[PDB]
Amino acid sequence: MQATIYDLDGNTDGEVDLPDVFETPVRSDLIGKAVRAAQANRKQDYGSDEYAGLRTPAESFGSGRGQAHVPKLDGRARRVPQAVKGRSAHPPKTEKDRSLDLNDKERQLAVRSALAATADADLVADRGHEFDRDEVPVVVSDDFEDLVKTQEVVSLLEALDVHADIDRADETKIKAGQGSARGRKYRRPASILFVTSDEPSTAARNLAGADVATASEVNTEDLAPGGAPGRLTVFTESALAEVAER
Amino acid sequence: SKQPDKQRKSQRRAPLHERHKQVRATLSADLREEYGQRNVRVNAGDTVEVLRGDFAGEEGEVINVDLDKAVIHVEDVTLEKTDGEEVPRPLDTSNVRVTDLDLEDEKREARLESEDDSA
Amino acid sequence: TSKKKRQRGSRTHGGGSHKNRRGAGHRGGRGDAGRDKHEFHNHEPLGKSGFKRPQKVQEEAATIDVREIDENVTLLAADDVAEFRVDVRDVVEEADDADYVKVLGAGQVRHELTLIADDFSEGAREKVEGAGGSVELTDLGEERQ
Amino acid sequence: SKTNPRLSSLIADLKSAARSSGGAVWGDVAERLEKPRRTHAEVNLGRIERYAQEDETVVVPGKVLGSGVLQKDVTVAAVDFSGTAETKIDQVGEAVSLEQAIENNPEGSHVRVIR
RNA sequence: UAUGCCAGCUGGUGGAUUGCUCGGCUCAGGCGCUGAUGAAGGACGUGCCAAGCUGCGAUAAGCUGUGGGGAGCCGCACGGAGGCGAAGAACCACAGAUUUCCGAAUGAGAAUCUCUAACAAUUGCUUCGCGCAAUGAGGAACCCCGAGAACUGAAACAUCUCAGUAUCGGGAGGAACAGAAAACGCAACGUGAUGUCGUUAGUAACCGCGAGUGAACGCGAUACAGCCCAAACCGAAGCCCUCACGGGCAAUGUGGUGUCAGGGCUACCUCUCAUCAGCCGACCGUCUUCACGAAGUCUCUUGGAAUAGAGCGUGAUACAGGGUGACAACCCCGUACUGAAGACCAGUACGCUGUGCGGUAGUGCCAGAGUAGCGGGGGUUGGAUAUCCCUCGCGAAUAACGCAGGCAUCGACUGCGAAGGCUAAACACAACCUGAGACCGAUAGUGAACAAGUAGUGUGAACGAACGCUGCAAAGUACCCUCAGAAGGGAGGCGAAAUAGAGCAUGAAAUCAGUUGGCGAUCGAGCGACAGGGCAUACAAGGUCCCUUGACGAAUGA
RNA sequence: UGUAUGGCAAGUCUAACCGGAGUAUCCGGGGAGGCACAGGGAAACCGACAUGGCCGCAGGGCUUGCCCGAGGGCCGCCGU
Ligand SMILES: [Cl-]
Ligand SMILES: [Cl-]
Ligand SMILES: [Cl-]
Ligand SMILES: [Mg+2]
Ligand SMILES: [Mg+2]
Ligand SMILES: [Mg+2]
Ligand SMILES: [Mg+2]
Ligand SMILES: [Mg+2]
Ligand SMILES: [Mg+2]
Ligand SMILES: [Mg+2]
Ligand SMILES: [Mg+2]
Ligand SMILES: [Mg+2]
Ligand SMILES: [Mg+2]
Ligand SMILES: [Mg+2]
Ligand SMILES: [Mg+2]
Ligand SMILES: [Mg+2]
Ligand SMILES: [Mg+2]
Ligand SMILES: [Mg+2]
Ligand code: NA
Ligand code: NA
Ligand code: NA
Ligand code: NA
Ligand code: NA
Ligand code: NA
Ligand code: NA
Ligand code: NA
Ligand code: NA
Ligand code: NA
Ligand code: NA
Ligand code: NA
Ligand code: NA
Ligand code: NA
Ligand code: NA
Ligand code: NA
Ligand code: NA
Ligand code: NA
Ligand code: NA
Ligand code: NA
Ligand code: NA
Repeated sequence: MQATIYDLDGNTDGEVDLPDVFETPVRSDLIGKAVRAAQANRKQDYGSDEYAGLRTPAESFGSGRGQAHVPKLDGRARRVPQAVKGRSAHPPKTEKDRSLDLNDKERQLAVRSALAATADADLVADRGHEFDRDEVPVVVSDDFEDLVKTQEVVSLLEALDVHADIDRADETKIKAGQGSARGRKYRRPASILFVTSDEPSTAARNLAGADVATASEVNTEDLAPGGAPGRLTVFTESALAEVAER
Repeated sequence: SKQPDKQRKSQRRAPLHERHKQVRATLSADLREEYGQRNVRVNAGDTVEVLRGDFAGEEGEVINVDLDKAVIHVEDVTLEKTDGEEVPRPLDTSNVRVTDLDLEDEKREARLESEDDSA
Repeated sequence: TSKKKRQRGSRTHGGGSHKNRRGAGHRGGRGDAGRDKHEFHNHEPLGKSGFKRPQKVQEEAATIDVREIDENVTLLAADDVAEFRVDVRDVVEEADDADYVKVLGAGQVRHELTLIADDFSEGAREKVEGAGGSVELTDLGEERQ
Repeated sequence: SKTNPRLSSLIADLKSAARSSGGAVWGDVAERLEKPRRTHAEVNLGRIERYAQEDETVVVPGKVLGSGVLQKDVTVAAVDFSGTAETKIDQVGEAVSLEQAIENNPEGSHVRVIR
């Protein structure tokens, strides 16, 4: 198919062929698998102290004093799992493999599929993104890679009727639960992904909910945050080109 | 760091000289324009206007600045004890704005004016 | 919902009498214990059998059936075409760490083939010649005698 | 519980055909795809060549693989083909997706099931 | 209707629950030795008032200098009194001063004190004098060398296994150890020091051939690096102390040469860019610290308070995280960007100086002995005839020789030179610094968020808890009455709230006081389920229900 | 050792590790090696049906009981 290229003003400026990958049948099950793996693979090993609750010579008096056969020291029960201060029977363990494998072919296929889900206005709208447009992904001239001010990228996006999505992501959520105590107090919607060719858009990255990536390594999470396909994206003339051989 | 426990910790255990940044208040529009800074370390001489508490709207002279507790005493911003004595109601520089600076110290004025250092 | 997830409340978690899941006695001994007594069933019989020749005196032949060669003669467009002619050595994978390449005679041969290998089976020749072909034996293959 | 959304649709389409049109193979193929993947068909060319006949569509209730040779000019319809299979077939005949077969022949006529 | 049963209400007791996190747990990166110049640890001191902790040491919460920092300060610790700071204090970084007693503890003795100059003891050098030096002890584990179980598994048990594990003795370093082939043996016209990682492989091998045990060569990677003696031939040409003088060492050999690309010697060819010694000496990177650093504190409403709702506006190479009287990019610290410093990399790389590599022919000049190897007895290993080691006995050759290639002997072939020595880098741990988290969230998580190895127990080795939360601000309750009264009570005052009033957020159950409804001093015990009656009931979140008659009307049926 | 789902298929998967980067994620590279592609025999050593026949389910065809009949079942035949 064909994709309309836009200049830094929001006016059409030609158009190239939308590479074949964007015709890869959307495969949410595969995309979800790839994202679940990426998320699990960055999780850190953890586990309680191997010796917690065991640092004691507590013994059971056995029968005779009308007490349960529970190990005790200085009159207090210890060590056993049913005892306060006792060991944790089956605790989290460092040794556990918290990683997930994924065949390269299966992962690459999901990348292509997530890419394809990008060129579908309906999917993108379903995923939740707010925008007034028909053609998608939003393709732009390589001069985008030279912008420097975030404000500039704003105007361009407003000129593309795609800034509404950033308005959507301009609201952090204060999560329910103790994540808060571990530094995970806030969370916010995912907005526009900006794929360029040379380097990530320093100018757009701070946009609320935005994520910046490069065609050579843009991944499944990038294209389908949370495993949900159809992210409102904006490629770069050259970006669109590179992506094709992924 | 990014972890809340460490953030609050470093702020509560910061050595005395680092406590200075904890008693900084925003500068009035004129003062901002005049010295090229958005805020300054409130001093016992400066004049300030209360922008937030139950005393919002009132102005007065900074009578005391405690680095330990990171709080300031502003003239007439008080509380009436039971016996009748009028004691000061501590304020966080964050809810305050500097409208006039005490510049008797050569050093403060110098820093306050250099474009490469902030006071 | 998995089986494990439905055990809370069952008390015995599927082990039957709570007097069951205790120690190794419930398994008739640790590991293969009693493989010659109470649990002899399904264990291979005890005893020694045969001998082994030292590892470095053993030869490993790289083999391939005519069927594989023949089925891909056309596809092997990167190999000699005569009045075809192929050097098995270049076809068989794992032909480096192999002591020698041998052609086996499984399947049919629907082409005139001139095969060169270190060794052939009776049926490999019979089939290759019967299809109007020849079998060339490598210099290495010159160990037949 | 199939996971592939595409396989799900295919199966629903194979049914709709078996019910609407007269196709009985379609409902037959649907019932096999619904069964465990391990029971699905994995057929190599050598087997198609042996039992297929021209003007009779070969229907594989599974996937076609590339081992062996195919000379007959037949239209093979499967859930999927290995890249090699699809290539060798189109050289002497035609490789087609069940989704297409269901459309060109909803009555499922003149077809031979091969596994 | 007493004693009393059940449920509730008001108040309590209790401290669950919810919310909160100054602590833990785990992972990751960096970094890493201290001590006779007396460490680490401990004792006792030290403050205006000082019990604990921390700091410090008779100069005692400190003294000096330089740099930073800044108008405040006098640790935790918010009192009273007083003091210090523009003579630039506090505070931070580096450097220096001081630094009691015991402690390896070293003049001698001793439960931290005492008695009459002291490296005690063992060593090396030696002016043979403690004159110059060394050792000792500590450290989270890691590392190396020795000693070395048992429960257990084998459904008993002895070999085997647990296991060369636990534990013990000795000792090094920031890493250890290993290491330039008497190798390998995909047997080759091949590989080429050593660790380590992935694999080879649960393969080969062991084994009451039971249970079990269990490599290597090679390969793919990481990192790479290669050298010095002994002897031959020279023969004092040498080395150490000292400013010097002078002394000491050294023919039982200091020093030159040389080290399998064998060397030496004799005769030549050519040349050095090898090697070895020494000088100089980083970039980048990484880790930590620091400077600078954009934009609202505008309107209305609510509120005790606006980081809320509604409205208007702004920055963003910065929408990480935290603070602030409630949900904050723009109020404060930070954060992006840029820049600086220190540490590690590293006295390494690069560069340089000096030396001089190599080749031909001749020469039986040299080339590490209780060794190689054999036997007896054991241990150990996968090592089987074929692992590695100990012990007792025996015991060779000399490169024209010797060892190895998984049984022995002889020959061939291939590899390689033992019985002297050194060696960067890649790897282990986690004391220390910093970072991180689908970890826990105060009976959890460390034993320890608190006085935590604290209180406390034991003669001792050793053992060992519990205790987090007022409020936005102390505004931490003046005055009056009562009382034996700084008690408590009453009244009163503060605050949005005192049922937030001091172990003070919330405040469950068990349970207690008072009290409401029902029952109740002639009556029977799994305490109820289902039916049906009495009596009792503010609202809300349920709104149905009763009787006449009529319609419909299964089985059944006068 | 099964099973369900999913990728690829006569193949399939990388391990350590290397480069990139948005720097534990992630993108690219890495096939060493493993399993599968032939078995039988202690070993030496030797080395197989891309289908020859018959039943016949599903499914298809036909002029509506008659054909073709994958899979499956019964034999043949082949390697050791
Ligand atoms: Cl064998
Ligand atoms: Cl097949
Ligand atoms: Cl080799
Ligand atoms: Mg515990
Ligand atoms: Mg919760
Ligand atoms: Mg300034
Ligand atoms: Mg002494
Ligand atoms: Mg036993
Ligand atoms: Mg080691
Ligand atoms: Mg036995
Ligand atoms: Mg063992
Ligand atoms: Mg070996
Ligand atoms: Mg020398
Ligand atoms: Mg043993
Ligand atoms: Mg605890
Ligand atoms: Mg005792
Ligand atoms: Mg309370
Ligand atoms: Mg290979
Ligand atoms: Na303990
Ligand atoms: Na009891
Ligand atoms: Na793990
Ligand atoms: Na069971
Ligand atoms: Na049980
Ligand atoms: Na057993
Ligand atoms: Na038996
Ligand atoms: Na090889
Ligand atoms: Na360190
Ligand atoms: Na004290
Ligand atoms: Na000191
Ligand atoms: Na000494
Ligand atoms: Na002496
Ligand atoms: Na037993
Ligand atoms: Na026994
Ligand atoms: Na044994
Ligand atoms: Na504020
Ligand atoms: Na011996
Ligand atoms: Na050898
Ligand atoms: Na607690
Ligand atoms: Na391979």
